[PDB]
Amino acid sequence: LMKAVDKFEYRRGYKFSTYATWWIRQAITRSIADQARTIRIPVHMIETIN
DNA sequence: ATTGAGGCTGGTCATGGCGCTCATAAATCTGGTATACTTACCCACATTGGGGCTGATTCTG
Repeated sequence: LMKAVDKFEYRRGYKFSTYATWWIRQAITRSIADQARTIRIPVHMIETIN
């Protein structure tokens, strides 16, 4: 959310929630793919497994 | 107890598969950005310590 706030633009006329949701979900998924296993697995291989 | 030959001590010449080193390259590993709108989870005992009384000696109106 802080990262999304750092790059939000209000001139487009869209609400902040639509822009912030993408960043929040991307950060959450990246964290899950990074630090949720005892043995680290790369993001591309995690995506292939999914 | 000598001088005439064999077996065995010195080095020749490369030789040959092995190992360390250079370089190429596609597969693997990292960082990055997405714009209709989504807003508060889900058993039974014994002992010591803390907090609320319970008088019981000091002082009071």
